[PDB]
Amino acid sequence: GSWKKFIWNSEKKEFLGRTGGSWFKILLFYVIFYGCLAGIFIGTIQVMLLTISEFKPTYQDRVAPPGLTQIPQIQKTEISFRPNDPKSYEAYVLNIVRFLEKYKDSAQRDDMIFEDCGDVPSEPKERGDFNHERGERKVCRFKLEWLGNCSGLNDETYGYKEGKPCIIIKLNRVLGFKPKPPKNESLETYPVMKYNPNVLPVQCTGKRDEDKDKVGNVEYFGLGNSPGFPLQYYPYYGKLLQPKYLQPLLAVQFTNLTMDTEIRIECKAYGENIGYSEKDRFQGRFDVKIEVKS
Amino acid sequence: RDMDELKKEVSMDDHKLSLDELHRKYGTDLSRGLTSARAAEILARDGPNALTPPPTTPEWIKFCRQLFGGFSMLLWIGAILCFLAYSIQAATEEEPQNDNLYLGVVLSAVVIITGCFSYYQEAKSSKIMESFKNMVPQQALVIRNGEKMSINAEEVVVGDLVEVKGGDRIPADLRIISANGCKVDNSSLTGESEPQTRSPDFTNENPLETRNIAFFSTNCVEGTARGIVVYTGDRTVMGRIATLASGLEGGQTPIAAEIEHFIHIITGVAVFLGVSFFILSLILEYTWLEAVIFLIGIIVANVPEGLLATVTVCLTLTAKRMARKNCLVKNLEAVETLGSTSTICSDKTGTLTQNRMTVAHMWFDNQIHEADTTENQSGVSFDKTSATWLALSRIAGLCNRAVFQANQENLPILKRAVAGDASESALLKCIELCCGSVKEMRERYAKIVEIPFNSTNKYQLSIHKNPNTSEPQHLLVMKGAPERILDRCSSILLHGKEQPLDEELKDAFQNAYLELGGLGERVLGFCHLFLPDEQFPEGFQFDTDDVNFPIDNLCFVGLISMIDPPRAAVPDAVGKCRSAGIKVIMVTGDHPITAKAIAKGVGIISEGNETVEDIAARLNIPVSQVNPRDAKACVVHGSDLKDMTSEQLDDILKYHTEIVFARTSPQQKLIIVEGCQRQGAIVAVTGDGVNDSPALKKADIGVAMGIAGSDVSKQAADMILLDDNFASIVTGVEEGRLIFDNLKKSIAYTLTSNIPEITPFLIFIIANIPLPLGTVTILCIDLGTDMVPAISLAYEQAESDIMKRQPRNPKTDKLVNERLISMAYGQIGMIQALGGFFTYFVILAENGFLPIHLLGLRVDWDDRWINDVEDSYGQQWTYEQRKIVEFTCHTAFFVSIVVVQWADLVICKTRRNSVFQQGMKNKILIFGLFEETALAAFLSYCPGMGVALRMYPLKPTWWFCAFPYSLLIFVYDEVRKLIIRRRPGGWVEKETYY
Amino acid sequence: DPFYYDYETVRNGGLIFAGLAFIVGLLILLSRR
Ligand SMILES: CCCCCCCCCCCCCCCCCC(=O)OC[C@H](COP(=O)([O-])OCC[N+](C)(C)C)OC(=O)CCCCCCCCCCCCCCCCC
Ligand SMILES: CC(C)CCC[C@H](C)[C@H]1CC[C@H]2[C@H]3CC=C4C[C@@H](OC(=O)CCC(=O)O)CC[C@@]4(C)[C@@H]3CC[C@@]12C
Ligand SMILES: CC(C)CCC[C@H](C)[C@H]1CC[C@H]2[C@H]3CC=C4C[C@@H](OC(=O)CCC(=O)O)CC[C@@]4(C)[C@@H]3CC[C@@]12C
Ligand SMILES: CC(C)CCC[C@H](C)[C@H]1CC[C@H]2[C@H]3CC=C4C[C@@H](OC(=O)CCC(=O)O)CC[C@@]4(C)[C@@H]3CC[C@@]12C
Ligand SMILES: CC(C)CCC[C@H](C)[C@H]1CC[C@H]2[C@H]3CC=C4C[C@@H](OC(=O)CCC(=O)O)CC[C@@]4(C)[C@@H]3CC[C@@]12C
Ligand SMILES: CC(C)CCC[C@H](C)[C@H]1CC[C@H]2[C@H]3CC=C4C[C@@H](OC(=O)CCC(=O)O)CC[C@]4(C)[C@@H]3CC[C@@]12C
Ligand SMILES: CC(C)CCC[C@H](C)[C@H]1CC[C@H]2[C@H]3CC=C4C[C@@H](OC(=O)CCC(=O)O)CC[C@]4(C)[C@@H]3CC[C@@]12C
Ligand SMILES: *[C@@H]1O[C@H](CO)[C@@H](O[C@@H]2O[C@H](CO)[C@@H](O)[C@H](O)[C@H]2NC(C)=O)[C@H](O)[C@H]1NC(C)=O
Ligand SMILES: *[C@@H]1O[C@H](CO)[C@@H](O)[C@H](O)[C@H]1NC(C)=O
Ligand SMILES: [K+]
Ligand SMILES: [K+]
Ligand SMILES: [K+]
Ligand SMILES: [Mg+2]
Repeated sequence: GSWKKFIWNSEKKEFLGRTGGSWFKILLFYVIFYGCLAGIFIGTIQVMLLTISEFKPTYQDRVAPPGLTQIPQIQKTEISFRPNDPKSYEAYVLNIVRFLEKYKDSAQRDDMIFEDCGDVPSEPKERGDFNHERGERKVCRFKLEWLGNCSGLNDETYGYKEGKPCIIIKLNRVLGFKPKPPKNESLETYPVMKYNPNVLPVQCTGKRDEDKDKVGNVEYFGLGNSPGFPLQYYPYYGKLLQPKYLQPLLAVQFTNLTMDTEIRIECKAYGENIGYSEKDRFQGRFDVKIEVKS
Repeated sequence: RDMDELKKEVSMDDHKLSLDELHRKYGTDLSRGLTSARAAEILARDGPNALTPPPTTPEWIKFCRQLFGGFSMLLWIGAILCFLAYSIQAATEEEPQNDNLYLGVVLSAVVIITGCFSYYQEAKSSKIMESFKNMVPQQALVIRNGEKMSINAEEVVVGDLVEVKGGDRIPADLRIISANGCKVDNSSLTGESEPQTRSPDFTNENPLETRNIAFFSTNCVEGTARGIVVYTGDRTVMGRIATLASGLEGGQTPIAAEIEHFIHIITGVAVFLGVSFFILSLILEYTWLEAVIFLIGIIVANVPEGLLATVTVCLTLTAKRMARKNCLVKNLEAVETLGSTSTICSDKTGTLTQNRMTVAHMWFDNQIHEADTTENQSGVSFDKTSATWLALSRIAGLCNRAVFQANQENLPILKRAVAGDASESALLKCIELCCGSVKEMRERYAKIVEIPFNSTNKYQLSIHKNPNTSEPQHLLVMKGAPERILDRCSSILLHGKEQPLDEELKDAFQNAYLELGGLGERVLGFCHLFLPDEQFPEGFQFDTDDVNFPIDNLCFVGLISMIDPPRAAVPDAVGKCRSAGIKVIMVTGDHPITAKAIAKGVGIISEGNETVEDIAARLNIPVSQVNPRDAKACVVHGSDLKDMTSEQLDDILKYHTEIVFARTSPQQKLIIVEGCQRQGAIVAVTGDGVNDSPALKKADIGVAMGIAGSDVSKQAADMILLDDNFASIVTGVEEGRLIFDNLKKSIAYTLTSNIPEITPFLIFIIANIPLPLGTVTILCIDLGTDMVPAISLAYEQAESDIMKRQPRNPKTDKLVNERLISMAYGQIGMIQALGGFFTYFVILAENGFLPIHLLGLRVDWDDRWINDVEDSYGQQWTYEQRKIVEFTCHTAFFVSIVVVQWADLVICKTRRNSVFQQGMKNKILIFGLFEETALAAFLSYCPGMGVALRMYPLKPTWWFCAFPYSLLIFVYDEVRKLIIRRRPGGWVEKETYY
Repeated sequence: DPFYYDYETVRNGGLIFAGLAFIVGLLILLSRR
């Protein structure tokens, strides 16, 4: 039966229909076969990797307009806290503190790597070509003091203790990408802000019509006077040619929100290069929902 | 139990009685019958004279039983978990994501469609009792209240008196008391059309062989008779045969037992992979939504979704191939059964013979001439030149009471109906086909005085005028039984000359008679005399009550012999069946002399091999002084089956090789079929009549004869030979063995592609890598690109000559074994999986994700709210930007599986031979090869497919990433077949040959 | 422009191939009658 006949019929010394040598020979065949397949797989992977350039990817069409993100890494684009409760905004302030670690001036004091760049937004910096033909490149350095009233050299809660919260907006790193700000016809973009030919402009407004009258005043902090990304930093060369690269940031503070209402806010960059999408709700644009309970 | 009781002989003891015991056992006074006060009371006491159909299950129960057939259970589980995932998805936060709803709807529809396919394959419940209900008349002829009246035949009781005339059907079973010789036709019991003279006297202990029992469903075709009813309805002999044949179950076809073995194997592997990797997803702390999505993806990857529809379509193509050879196949699963058969239990009359008595041999002029007994005149003739041929043509054409019917002359000679008896129409058709018309000779030789066959004188005689130059002026001609004919003859006819009688010719005459009687054939002798004109003038008339013409006719013309001959194709077909390993057993209702002669003629009993009685006659020994293991052929009379035990029948079937059963009952052929089936055999049964209809129902496959077959046997059969060509049987064996070899290949083609469908989900949970393949693109592999290349393998030819092989063992020798599993899953499937993983790594490396960087990236990649994921070059990606790259990898994995299935289709055509020896002469294979790639390129490059299926366009150099893996598959299987061919019993043949 | 790929050319070439391969395979199948 299934007790003694099929498992361990021992008049011919067989376990599941096979002797000892009939087990050994098929196991040796299978380990040799799978070893040869693993060898062929590793060899074809290495011959494929010999076609890959280590300074620039082969295709860059799937990151072709970059994305816009904000630094308190939240879970459903929601920010909800009570300002007289130092446990509700703890994860927000801790995430902001862990991000701005490498922006402190005690981390940018090498001089063979960092360099004092300008103080006005300027033209992009071309450092040559992508081919190690000049080894490691230098990085313009970003002062934390330019994020004023949203840096840490003040109150250490970034505004969350006193009502008014603040977010840090950044653009996704794309290798070799230079953003083009919108050209002057004095009309083109929307609606009106202070035009600079060396700033990629960024605006944060209310989403619906009922949120435009409830978001209150908005403050921008960054390099310069006009709110956006300065173009000095922007030809990024990769983490092989530029480790310790610091991308420029833009701080946005909401000083006069209304209480006990979930407010929906859209932030958006404008350029000739910046594209949008109805399927990707983070391409060149993002949305956030802020509620301050009191 | 009760149908186990139905397989016994019928007990009467009515025929052993006399006119007094019947007067008190049934109360019927034998002259007046019954009054209606007693008859209408016994009718309510006992039951009507009718049959009743069995309980039949309706069509929707038999269809909704197909919706739980093994693979359908795992797919119902998958369809339930898809709706569970959708409800836990879109009723907590995400108001998008109707993806897991359509997937459940698709999986629910796949079960319904494959259930329709498996319902078409089902074995077609037919209506035997409805054709048993047509051999009953509508009117009986009863004698009640002292007179006669014609009532409905359903209102006959057990005991009243029936009167039958020639032309009626018989309403019940009758013990008869007065008949002036009516002849019934007992073909429903014995399969013989020769009529039996019924008589009111007891003649034999067995009630099926006695003269005083008329039976149900037969017909008395002469005279008249009066009988008393002994059985009505379900209690009659043929009613019990109908009950047995409609109560005999179907039985499981051998092809269905092969399907319900790999359903078990594949379900075991699928359930093990599904429930062992679902608890790993709970140890490593997934969420419930991700755990059930992983379970769905591992269930769909494991079920070969389109496989049972492929088997149904391949069997339908083979059945349509067989239908152009005039071989209609009713139940589809009986396509395979004729290939794996090991024992053919054939019927003799109507199946092996032509069921028409015709002239076999003659004995002109001290020499034996053989005729051509073939229905299409395939053989050659005998003689048409000598004078005694024209003389005996005259004699056999003029001493004949038979005649043609009402002008059906356009239909040819051997099939025209006659009006006389068959034994004389056998002479009439030979005279008509070999010497022109007979009516011209019958009018030119005018008849003056005749007297037909008197049953105590053994001849039939007539006087005919000769109108030509010979002029005996009323010549004499007669015919009769041979020894009583040469009792009274002294002049012999040799080439038209007269010679005297010496025993020089007479012991030669008895030599020819003994040799003709050793062929099982009916011989009779013919005579004539040239009358003189000393006592017999012109215009004289003879009278039929006295002697005034000579009854001492010194005549000697010759002997003519008759037989039921074999068909044209049966002697070659029996040899073809025996050369393929099939044991052919004859089972018949005829007497053993004609049975053994026919069985030696068709070749069931071969030369040299002879029975026990031939030994005891060759050595002049009593038969109980010779060892029964000496002979290898046996002829078992059916009356000795009655006292036989079930294990003596096993001895008969075990120790002999050429078996003949004779005088078999309708119930005893069922005993013989079950006795062959009991010691592990697949038994085909061929038949024509109603007395083979139980044995056609018990067998693995029943083959009925089309033209000459009864309406009952055409309902109890699985095949119908639509032109009565028995050599189609051999053809049905050959394409039975071929489709069983063509199925394996297609099954192997459909199993290999399972492996580059399962291993994407395993490496997803072992290595924590972004998921290389989705569930929709798994469904598009099998339900799409795999159907036509698997169906195309059913057109492959045989590699060797398959009719030299023995039949397959049912217990060993499976359809799917451990070697097909090892070859499909363990060897070719792993190369097919590495071919897809290489293409997966290529696209991610070319967009900036190097292969060492992808390990452990699964949680951040799947996160909807992390919109900066760093790649190997430092670029940051949003969530919808990298999902497009993932769906491109899904499309390319699909394309890679399509590319490796080209080489998989090419290596699966042959199992031992090469592609350079067999060729590429299969056009539907090349059509499948083209259309699979056409469908893949259409799905990849069509506009709008990124929404409906989440399929994306491929860049042109990504179509070539799986070419070295197809080349490896091809050269590996060619080298494997070379080692199989050059070492014909070694290790590679023991491990990798299916 | 490294941030642009022409997908319409590859799409048109794939659809031309998908039509031609199907017509050729059907001509191979329906050889005579
Ligand atoms: C691009 C490559 C194409 C070619 C690659 C294919 C090479 C291998 C051929 C395919 C089938 C596998 C055959 C190899 C083993 C055959 C051994 C043999 O000759 O049997 C006879 C020998 C001798 O026995 P035998 O043949 O005489 O049989 C005994 C019975 N009598 C005596 C009657 C014949 O078999 C053995 O004794 C033991 C065999 C088991 C050996 C243990 C495994 C060996 C490892 C080989 C694996 C090779 C696969 C590499 C994977 C390739 C990657 C694609
Ligand atoms: C039939 C089934 C079981 C086979 C499919 C399993 C795959 C072979 C698995 C095994 C581990 C996986 C991969 C994990 C990462 C490695 C890195 C790679 O080695 C390198 O990183 C090269 C870097 C260098 O050049 O130094 C070797 C192959 C590869 C892609 C593996 C390729 C095959 C994967 C998908
Ligand atoms: C992705 C690519 C690299 C793999 C595709 C594999 C092809 C299926 C290969 C396998 C062997 C090749 C061929 C090698 C030579 C034979 C001869 C031919 O034989 C004959 O028809 C001659 C007539 C006869 O011998 O009866 C059978 C098909 C054919 C073309 C083969 C058809 C399939 C080819 C092109
Ligand atoms: C040992 C056997 C099984 C394979 C060894 C011979 C193969 C013909 C080699 C030669 C180069 C290999 C590959 C090198 C590049 C890949 C990816 C792709 O080509 C590219 O790499 C272009 C990518 C780029 O331009 O960056 C398509 C062809 C393919 C699969 C090649 C297929 C053939 C490989 C495996
Ligand atoms: C090598 C043996 C096995 C025969 C190969 C059969 C394949 C179906 C072949 C036929 C032609 C090949 C390809 C030739 C070029 C086109 C490019 C592509 O269309 C275009 O990109 C056209 C635009 C352009 O090329 O500029 C659609 C698929 C593809 C890769 C073809 C897909 C099918 C390939 C791999
Ligand atoms: C018979 C076949 C089907 C199974 C064997 C194929 C294996 C999947 C091969 C493919 C590549 C091999 C290995 C090559 C070296 C790497 C490095 C190893 O450690 C590292 O991650 C690199 C060190 C580090 O950066 O931490 C991770 C797995 C591993 C990919 C691979 C695991 C899988 C191996 C054994
Ligand atoms: C990789 C995933 C998708 C599953 C596919 C892997 C194969 C199923 C593996 C599992 C273990 C392997 C083999 C391990 C050794 C046995 C010996 C042998 O089994 C027997 O014949 C003994 C019983 C008997 O002979 O009666 C053939 C099948 C075989 C099971 C296995 C066939 C399947 C192999 C190649
Ligand atoms: C940044 O925060 C400081 C708080 O220290 C704000 O400075 C105060 O602004 C109000 C209104 O103008 C004055 O009445 C106070 O005297 C200021 N205090 C000091 C110490 O300067 C400052 O306005 C904020 N910057 C903005 C909102 O742009
Ligand atoms: C918020 O305060 C600013 C201060 O000038 C004022 O202009 C604005 O109207 C206020 N918004 C609301 C919604 O009260
Ligand atoms: K599957
Ligand atoms: K049957
Ligand atoms: K499959
Ligand atoms: Mg018959």
